[PDB]
Amino acid sequence: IVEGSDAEIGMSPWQVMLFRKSPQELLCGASLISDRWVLTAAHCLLYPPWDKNFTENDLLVRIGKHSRTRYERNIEKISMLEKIYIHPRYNWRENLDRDIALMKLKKPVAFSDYIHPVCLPDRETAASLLQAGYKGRVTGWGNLKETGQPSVLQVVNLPIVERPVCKDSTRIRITDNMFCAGYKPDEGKRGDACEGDSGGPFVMKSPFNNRWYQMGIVSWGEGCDRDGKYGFYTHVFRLKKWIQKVIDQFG
Amino acid sequence: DFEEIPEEYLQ
Amino acid sequence: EADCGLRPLFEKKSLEDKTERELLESYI
Ligand SMILES: CC[C@@H](C(=O)NCc1ccc(C(=N)N)cc1)N(C)C(=O)[C@@H](Cc1ccccc1)NS(=O)(=O)Cc1ccccc1
Ligand SMILES: *[C@@H]1O[C@H](CO)[C@@H](O)[C@H](O)[C@H]1NC(C)=O
Ligand code: NA
Ligand code: NA
Repeated sequence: IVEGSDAEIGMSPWQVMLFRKSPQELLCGASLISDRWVLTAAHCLLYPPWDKNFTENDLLVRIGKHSRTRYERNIEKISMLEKIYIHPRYNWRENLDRDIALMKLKKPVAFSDYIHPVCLPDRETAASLLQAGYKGRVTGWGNLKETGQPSVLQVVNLPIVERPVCKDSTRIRITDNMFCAGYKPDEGKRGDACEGDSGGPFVMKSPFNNRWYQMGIVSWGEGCDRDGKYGFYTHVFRLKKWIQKVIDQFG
Repeated sequence: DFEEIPEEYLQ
Repeated sequence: EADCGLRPLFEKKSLEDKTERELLESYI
């Protein structure tokens, strides 16, 4: 996260760290959506241009974390993966269309002060909140600058951007399964996700029922926090039918 | 750069 | 889950975090 700040304790109890077993390193962010299901970006698991194709046994999920590198004894919980599910129409060849994947845990994780699932949006909440100017929140342990690394989880609030502005900011083909967020050059304020934040959640707090909903997944961006560029996020509601299909079939 | 995690999670 | 999106250390004890008001103010 670039130009964000340290998270408060328990601020984002759905935040998950995707952790590579060997070598031990941060792979991606992710989010807890039930006691056995974790949501992330497909490109965290599968991205052939970078020779990335992880299997279940390659990875661990670390939940309840604050510190990036510490083993947070008596606080974090570490889960093994039973199965990865990548969207069948995930487009890694072109523009990361449908950049979404689910991971089923081998055992349920116990909820605590530090570990708690985020809601997924239904149609009405999505329609109400996914509006240009409305701000969401992005969290992660990714890089602090495009070109070091944070001691603890970082947070930044960013406004959703009008779709024509998103489109005009890039040569990449944008789809309805994406939205973009961030400040404009004229707006002064800054901030963006970056490398290592991928798969993490873009959340919004509904003013109707005061619950946090995950509207987006950190997906892609040209550099990090560049003037005139924006962060792009997987549109979670647009892909919720796939999410529900997988959980209904395999959960 | 990361603290070692308990062996039980690597088995 | 029925309890989703309510944080133990914030919503559950009616405490706000330091910047959630920024979000609310944007929801016009
Ligand atoms: C998975 C590939 C992806 C990527 O690196 N995504 C991670 C990412 C997430 C968020 C942000 C951001 N919000 N600024 C940037 C990158 N990627 C190549 C990019 O984003 C590409 C554009 C692209 C999009 C879709 C298909 C192909 C190319 N831009 S890029 O500038 O190459 C990504 C990057 C950023 C900083 C440092 C190193 C690399
Ligand atoms: C990724 O890995 C699996 C098995 O290791 C393989 O079958 C598949 O063809 C690879 N490439 C993909 C899904 O693009
Ligand atoms: Na364009
Ligand atoms: Na920018």
